[PDB]
Amino acid sequence: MDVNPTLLFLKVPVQNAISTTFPYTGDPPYSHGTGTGYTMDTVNRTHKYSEKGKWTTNTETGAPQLNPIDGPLPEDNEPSGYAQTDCVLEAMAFLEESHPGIFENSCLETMEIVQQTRVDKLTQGRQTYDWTLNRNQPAATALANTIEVFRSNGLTANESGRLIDFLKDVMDSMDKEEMEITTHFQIGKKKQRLNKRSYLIRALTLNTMTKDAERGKLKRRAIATPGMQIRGFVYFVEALARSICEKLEQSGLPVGGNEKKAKLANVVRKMMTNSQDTELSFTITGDNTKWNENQNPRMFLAMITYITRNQPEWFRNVLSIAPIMFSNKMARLGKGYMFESKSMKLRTQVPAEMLANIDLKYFNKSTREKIEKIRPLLIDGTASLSPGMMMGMFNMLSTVLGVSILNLGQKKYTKTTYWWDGLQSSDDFALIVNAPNHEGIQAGVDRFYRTCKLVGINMSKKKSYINRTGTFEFTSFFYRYGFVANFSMELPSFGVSGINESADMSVGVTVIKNNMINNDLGPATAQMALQLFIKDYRYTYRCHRGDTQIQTRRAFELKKLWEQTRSKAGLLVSDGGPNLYNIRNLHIPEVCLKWELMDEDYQGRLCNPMNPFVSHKEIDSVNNAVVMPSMEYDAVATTHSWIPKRNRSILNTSQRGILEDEQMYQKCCNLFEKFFPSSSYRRPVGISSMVEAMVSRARIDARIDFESGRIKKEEFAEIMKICSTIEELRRQ
Amino acid sequence: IKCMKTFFGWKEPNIIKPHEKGINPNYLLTWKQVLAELQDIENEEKIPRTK
RNA sequence: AGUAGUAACAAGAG
RNA sequence: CCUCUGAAUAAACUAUU
RNA sequence: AUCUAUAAUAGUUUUU
Ligand SMILES: [Mg+2]
Repeated sequence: MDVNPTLLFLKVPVQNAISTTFPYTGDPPYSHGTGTGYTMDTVNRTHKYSEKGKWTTNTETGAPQLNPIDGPLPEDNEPSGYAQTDCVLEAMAFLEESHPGIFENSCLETMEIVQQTRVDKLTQGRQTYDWTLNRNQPAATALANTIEVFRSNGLTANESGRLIDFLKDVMDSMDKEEMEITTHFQIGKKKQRLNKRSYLIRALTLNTMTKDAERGKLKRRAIATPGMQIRGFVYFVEALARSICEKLEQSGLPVGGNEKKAKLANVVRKMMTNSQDTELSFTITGDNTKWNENQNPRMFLAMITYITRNQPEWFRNVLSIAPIMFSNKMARLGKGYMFESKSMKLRTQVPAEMLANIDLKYFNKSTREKIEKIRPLLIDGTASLSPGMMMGMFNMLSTVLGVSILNLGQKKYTKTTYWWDGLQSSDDFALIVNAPNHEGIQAGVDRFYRTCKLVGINMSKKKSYINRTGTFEFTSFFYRYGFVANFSMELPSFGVSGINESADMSVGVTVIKNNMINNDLGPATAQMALQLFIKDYRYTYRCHRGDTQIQTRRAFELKKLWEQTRSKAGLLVSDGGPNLYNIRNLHIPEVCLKWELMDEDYQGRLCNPMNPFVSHKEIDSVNNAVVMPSMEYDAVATTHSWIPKRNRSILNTSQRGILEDEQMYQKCCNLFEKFFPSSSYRRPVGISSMVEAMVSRARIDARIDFESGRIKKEEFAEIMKICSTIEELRRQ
Repeated sequence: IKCMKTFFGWKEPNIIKPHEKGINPNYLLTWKQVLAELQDIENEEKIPRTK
């Protein structure tokens, strides 16, 4: 009897067992080598989707640019980027008509946000392409380097601390005839001068790479990272788009999780109720093919221009800068390639800056064709990519465009017996079409398809399907008369996080509890998950029970602690103790759970503030009250809240000196916390220099203490003298 | 070592199904080396954690 | 040889 | 021979703090 | 009855 698991679907509906279709217990696919091939393929495909457009040369950068806007209307079903400007404007106008005042209120809120936002908002994120180093750096590091260069080039509006002043600095730097930066080598400092066009090309460049660990894809794909100059404008544009999306029912963003599921269910049921009882209703689960390679920045500029009508000119300019910068963008090719010689048995790395004029005998047929097609677009080591949105950017503005097309489906606009509505989320969509008969359904689907074609949106025919209303799929949520649970999606979260012992224990128990609450994880399976997690935890941290004979380097200490302890149940699992968790007490921290079972000596040693595994404060001498470290998933800090080592790769590079710098920064920051205690709790805001603020605080504190009698006049005189000395040092 | 001792019937190893793209004598020598070093560690009056 | 799969590892650097 | 080192995309959401 | 406060960390979703 051959075992066929799939046959289980002959009795269990596919949705009710959808979790079986996710093979998320194996490792996900990874990319091994370079991403240059994928970047070249993306650029060539983006230009192919717009080949019938207008070719021009940019007078500021010299890069060829392709303009498909107002291009020929398609005669077939292949993807195309020939959006019609009048149609996009009409879609925006009708969206405004259906929801009066949406754009006005959105613009008011966005004006407040723009006027209030601080520059430190840019420090958020993981990486950022640093134009001063032609590679990726941490966002804070990139911002610091850019501010330093601007200050060296006489661009200091950012001192105001407002993001918009930083954008003014960027705009003013665009007009500089030259820029000067510093470079490191084998760890000296040298000066480099960039002419206007070189700096302009660097400012419009987005780095590219390959994405790793993505589920459900056979082939790899490319992703992009924006530069420092464009982040602020994109942030403001996305704030406006978020404000707009918050006011639309069809929008699937920016809501998520249970709230998103509730909103989608409410919207779908309202659509069902509005449907007449004597007309067919169908639902289309749809995908859009190459959404980001067919959307054009110029159409986003048009949409922003229409949205910001009757608004102050400065607001319109600051919003319009982003599409302007994105339609003149460049793409970094990547690492390059590697060549191998079998006879000589050697390997070498060929950088991507040489692809412009490298002989094509080394490459195979596919790569040779890629390079030949892309060579005309290569400038200064990058590729000219005018059309298309690169990767995962302007998601909410794309959502607005999709929702406008959905809004075009009302009977007041179709002017016939069929109509449609549905749900939009970036590029994914579900479409409910109502019509008296099947021919009406066909006509409505065709009209929706063609209207999407007009605005440069292509419905994926091979990934989209249609059935009767009642079941569909949207953004990986499977609706079968209501959304169904999918446990396999969250399954990778089970295990050991890798923060430390306390945090990992908390994360494991909390994950089990949350999956019980949300993903329909049963009681018995919850208990078995707890057992498996404790097993994995003990094996990872070498903290098996003290009454066992598992051979590990940590077993001797645990055995001694177990033998010297009277109350065993009070010991943590990290100390070789037993497991006291069950269903009823998954919501309680481990240390608090067994606090009333710990020996006094063990409890005091565990929660001893003077433990070198957690740092110490400096108020008075040392805050010897509680173990204090960023305490995520760690309610109570103990000796098990230690911190692991750091990666030491940079020690073999020229950037290792940067370590010193950051250390020194910390030093200074530490001192600032001795004058302003609230800085750690809440972020300080000011324009004065750190030294000036500290000296002023010292003077005012001395005066207040002397007036209130907390200090004697000798200390006051000494503090004033030292303040004067610091003032003298400030000038010298 | 204890599990290896419980089996009696060892013969002289010989290649039954060769690896087409490999060098089978190297595999045979690898097996012989494993046996020899197992005996060696068994003869040093102490079994270490790693060999 | 092998892993692996549209490009890499099968140590790199000083 | 010897020294060092084992590799941080965007948006939104979820959980904890 | 309403209910988008910030910042850190990890996880999930978003293919010609
Ligand atoms: Mg879809």
